[PDB]
Amino acid sequence: YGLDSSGNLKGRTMRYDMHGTIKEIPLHQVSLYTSRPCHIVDGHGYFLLARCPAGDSITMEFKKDSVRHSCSVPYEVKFNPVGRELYTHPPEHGVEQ
Amino acid sequence: STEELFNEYKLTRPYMARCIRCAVGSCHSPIAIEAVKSDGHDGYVRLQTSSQYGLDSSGNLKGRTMRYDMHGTIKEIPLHQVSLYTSRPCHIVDGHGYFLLARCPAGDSITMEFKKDSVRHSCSVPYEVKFNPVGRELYTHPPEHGVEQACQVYAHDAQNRGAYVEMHLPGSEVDSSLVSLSGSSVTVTPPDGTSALVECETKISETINKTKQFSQCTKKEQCRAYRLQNDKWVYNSDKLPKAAGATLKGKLHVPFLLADGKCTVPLAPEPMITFGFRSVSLKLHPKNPTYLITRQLADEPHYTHELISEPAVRNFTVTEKGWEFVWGNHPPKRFWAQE
Amino acid sequence: YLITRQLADEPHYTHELISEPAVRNFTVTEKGWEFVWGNHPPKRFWAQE
Amino acid sequence: PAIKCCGSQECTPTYRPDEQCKVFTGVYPFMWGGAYCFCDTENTQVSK
Amino acid sequence: DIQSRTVSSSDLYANTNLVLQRPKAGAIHVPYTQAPSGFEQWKKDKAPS
Amino acid sequence: EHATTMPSQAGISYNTIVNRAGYAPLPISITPTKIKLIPTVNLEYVTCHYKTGMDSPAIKCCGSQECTPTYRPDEQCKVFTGVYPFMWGGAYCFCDTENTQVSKAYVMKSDDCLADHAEAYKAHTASVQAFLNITVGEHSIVTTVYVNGETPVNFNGVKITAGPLSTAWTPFDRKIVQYAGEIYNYDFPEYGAGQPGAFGDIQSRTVSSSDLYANTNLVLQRPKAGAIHVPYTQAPSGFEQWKKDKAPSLKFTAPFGCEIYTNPIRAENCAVGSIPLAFDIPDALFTRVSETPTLSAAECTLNECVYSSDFGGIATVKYKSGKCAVHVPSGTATLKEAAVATIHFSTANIHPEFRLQICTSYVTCKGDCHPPKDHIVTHPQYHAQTFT
Amino acid sequence: EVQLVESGAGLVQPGGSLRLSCAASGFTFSDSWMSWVRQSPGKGLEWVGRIKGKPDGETAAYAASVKGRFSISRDDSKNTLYLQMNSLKTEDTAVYYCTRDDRTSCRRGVCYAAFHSWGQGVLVTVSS
Amino acid sequence: DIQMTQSPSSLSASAGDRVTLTCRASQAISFYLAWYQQKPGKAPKRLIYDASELQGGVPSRFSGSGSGTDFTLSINSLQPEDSATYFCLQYDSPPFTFGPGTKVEIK
Repeated sequence: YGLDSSGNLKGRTMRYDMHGTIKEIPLHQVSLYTSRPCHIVDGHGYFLLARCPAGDSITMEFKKDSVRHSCSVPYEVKFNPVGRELYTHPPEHGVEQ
Repeated sequence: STEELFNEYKLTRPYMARCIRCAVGSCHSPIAIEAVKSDGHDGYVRLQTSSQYGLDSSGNLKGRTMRYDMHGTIKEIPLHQVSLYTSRPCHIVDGHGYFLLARCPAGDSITMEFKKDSVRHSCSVPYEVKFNPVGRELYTHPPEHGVEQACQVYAHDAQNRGAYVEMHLPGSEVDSSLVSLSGSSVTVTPPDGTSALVECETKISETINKTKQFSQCTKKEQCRAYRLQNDKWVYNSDKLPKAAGATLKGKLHVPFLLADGKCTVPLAPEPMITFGFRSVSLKLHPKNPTYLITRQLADEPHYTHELISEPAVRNFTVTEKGWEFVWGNHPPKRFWAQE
Repeated sequence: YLITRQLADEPHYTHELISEPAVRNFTVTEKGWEFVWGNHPPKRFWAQE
Repeated sequence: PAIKCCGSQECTPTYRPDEQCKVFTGVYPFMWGGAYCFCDTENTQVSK
Repeated sequence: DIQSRTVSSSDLYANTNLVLQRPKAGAIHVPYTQAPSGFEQWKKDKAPS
Repeated sequence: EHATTMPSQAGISYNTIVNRAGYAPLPISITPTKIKLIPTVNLEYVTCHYKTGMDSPAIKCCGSQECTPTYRPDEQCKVFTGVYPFMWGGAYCFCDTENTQVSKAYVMKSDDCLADHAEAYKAHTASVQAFLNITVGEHSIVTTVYVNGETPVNFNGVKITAGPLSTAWTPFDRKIVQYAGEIYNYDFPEYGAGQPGAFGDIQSRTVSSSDLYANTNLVLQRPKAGAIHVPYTQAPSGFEQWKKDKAPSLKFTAPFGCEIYTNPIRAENCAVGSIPLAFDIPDALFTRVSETPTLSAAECTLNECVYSSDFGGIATVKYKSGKCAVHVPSGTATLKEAAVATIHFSTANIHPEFRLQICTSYVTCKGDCHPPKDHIVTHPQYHAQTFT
Repeated sequence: EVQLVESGAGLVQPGGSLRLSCAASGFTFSDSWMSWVRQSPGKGLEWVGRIKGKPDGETAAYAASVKGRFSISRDDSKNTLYLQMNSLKTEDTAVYYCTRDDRTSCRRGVCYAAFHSWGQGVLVTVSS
Repeated sequence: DIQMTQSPSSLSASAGDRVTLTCRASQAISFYLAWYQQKPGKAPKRLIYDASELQGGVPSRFSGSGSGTDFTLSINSLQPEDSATYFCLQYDSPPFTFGPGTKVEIK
């Protein structure tokens, strides 16, 4: 995440090998979810940051005009809130910890 | 027709307001959810948003299109490109004014989003959406068949039943794009038609229309430009500022209110009743969870109210006086003994 | 989370996840009593005769 | 909210149900068009 | 928590423990902390009719 | 050499007198604002999650292979026979039998192990400390004393060997854990007894170390037919489990009103224990015989009386005109000030019989206090009780 | 900068009548809680009085020691805060300060206002 | 009448240090405390109002924190323009009582 098919730098694209050859997708077309959808923040190297909720798996997916490449994995995503109040989604206001 | 209930909304305009999880961090989104309401029964809920509905970019009547603000200018899209999810996808039913009737399921939070050219606008608020079933049998998705009981639901009507929200001025809105640096001065560049207020640091000015250059100001981090519309009116939002003088310039009728009507609730299987001497053995085979509501028809009724969700066998006693039995949304059933 | 102790040798600590509207009748000696409720600051109470 | 830049404000009663009011000082807020006031301190906000 | 004489009245007794709070630095919002709807709680856990 | 003993408690002014011939009494007023307990702490190890390092497979085609014990944490290596792996561009071999796949798995620590890591500790030999507004003759200087005996202060003539503390109490046990700004008490295993499942699945002597002990019950398993993968079945991380199964640390569970803090490890304001002192006061700070005024007649009057925590009392006297030193011998009246008109005091007695004392002599004061008004308060008792 | 100027002080025949005035400028006058304070030798600051605004009725709360003797009577025709002190004692003398009281929280109607601004102060000399 | 105590009464120090001050109250006043300041022969000055909201014009090294009966006034940096008497004000219930004062001096 963060490069082209020729190695020159580029912001929000992902490169990937299809059957021998590198391609590109812009990151605004690459979706992922756990239980309800995530929201990709940034990507760099192999690694991808995301803003995902709690769930039992992650499925990340894209398309290239006729195909639907998905990949689902049973890795647990935890929502570990801060403080002595247990939220599943943060508030519009409160205090800082 | 559908014109008499827009004789007040046309004099409005949508606004931009903060929310905490937009798509990357907190942002001034244009689909801010000022409020969410799910006191109705069967998944229908009501979203008070910043965007408008049923109007176009200028006010003229358009059907099923949402109308939002973007950094000063009003833009528009259709409705079929908007999507909102609580935990599963919702299904927009209709829109009117600041308000939107949807059919959402139960969730912790509600997210609303769309895409214009390449960006992904989204706003997520932690407002619990409540699926509130009708009846004694507690369902999650209403049934193909059953019996029609009473219900209160957020209606599709946009008429004026008698509810109202406020509508008053917007506060002067800041715009750092108007101000620039021309090498040595500070250049204020208002848009054609409206005026701009300039607070620098000293001066307080009211420029009508002029690409004005100010001395005594090296950098543009000092000066601030406020857009002056003072023509279209807004809801008393907690995420816009408040103008000075009066700020109460009309009322706006609240659509899609809670109206009474009829809703299908499911019937359970008919239980197997084995008769015995002063005894009734109920073999209860449910499908969804169901209430068991029973009493004796004497001075001391011995009221029983138990939720049942697995195959139960319940043996009750029946005197000469009687015994009432209510399994779910079935009607009452009474029994009496004899010697 | 409701987080309560006493400011004596035997604090008699309670850690209770309240999720519904509850009512709680504690005891408060001359030595002390603490009260922490969610992300608030700790309150601290004593009893005079 | 009524935000006053580099000055002060006074609340006022409006005899509504449970009418809380509070004036605040030390706010440096954002709108879409960047910051609203410029003085770091001396800003004011009203919550009713 | 909300007491109105008739549905068409103008006055209403409202004790919800509405307590304003400090807003987050860099935001225009009117935060509050109050008690939830007693009508809703009653509507959850009420004796059967 | 004046000797005394004080209650260890914040915000409690202690006011004492030195009665000796020739010269007058001296009001010594002390106001400890912070009483701290910093222990000696040796780091034993740190621990975070782990990252199951699975070095890549060697797939031998129609041949065999033999393992190689590379010394890495929780190393586990094993040879599987009879595989037929697929890849995207088809199969990997032409000999169905006689293939081989050598798996190798190890346990290196999380890359986030600089911010999310609990550091364990052995603790012992507490060291107590205090910040005092000592006052010996209008000297309201502030200073610090390590209550250990031979740790003297010396400001003006008098030397004060505050020490010891009358109890070796700590809320901190021998074994301690630090995490997230909170100090739990937990019997962590030592460096090597780290059982799988719990605290100690990973043990690194420090944070930037290179030596790691890993016992995670790691056991490889066979790869499915037509797949290249190094599977396993390991004990879950005991760090996340400790987090899911913890009691709140000590700020919420410690007795004697301790307030625990973490830079460095301390427990302040632990309202317990008596602190002795020892005052070697010189003769230069005493002057009475004709210097402090005497021979007055201002005997006693009471104005308000309530047996409350706060200074629930107002008594007045009707009177040279110099500064005297007031003190009650008994505990039935805790005077606010220590010198002089009216006084202010606290008491637990319904009918006080306190003899107010001037440097000249003592006067009797009697009254009847009322009850207090509100019976929960936010300040501890400024007075100790008495039988009746 | 709110402007406030004390006036009308000096020497008195004690046990009698006297007047002080504060000629204000710098705020909305007829919607302004205003007050007085006095500072004594050897004794700190005592609140004397607070007057309310025309949306409350120009009411005036006082202190203990001054009920019926000190009376506040403003007027909107001229922005000026009066205090007509009567039956002067020997402790009433003190350096007076006219002050403005900005309301900062209205909790259930009844509001609460501190002392924001101050005058330069003036000396009242009660002796003989 | 809510008899206060403006304690301490002598808390001198030197430059760059940190100092605190207390104005404790009998009855429970929610947050309506105002820490003020006074100088030689000049008028006072509102420093902090509502115990958590610094007045417009006051340098940020002053700070407020407290509620009920116990309050604070933390000076993060005592520069030598702070030779003054500091007061405290109560405006929840008449009479509007102050503490006596604390005479913060320097050398």
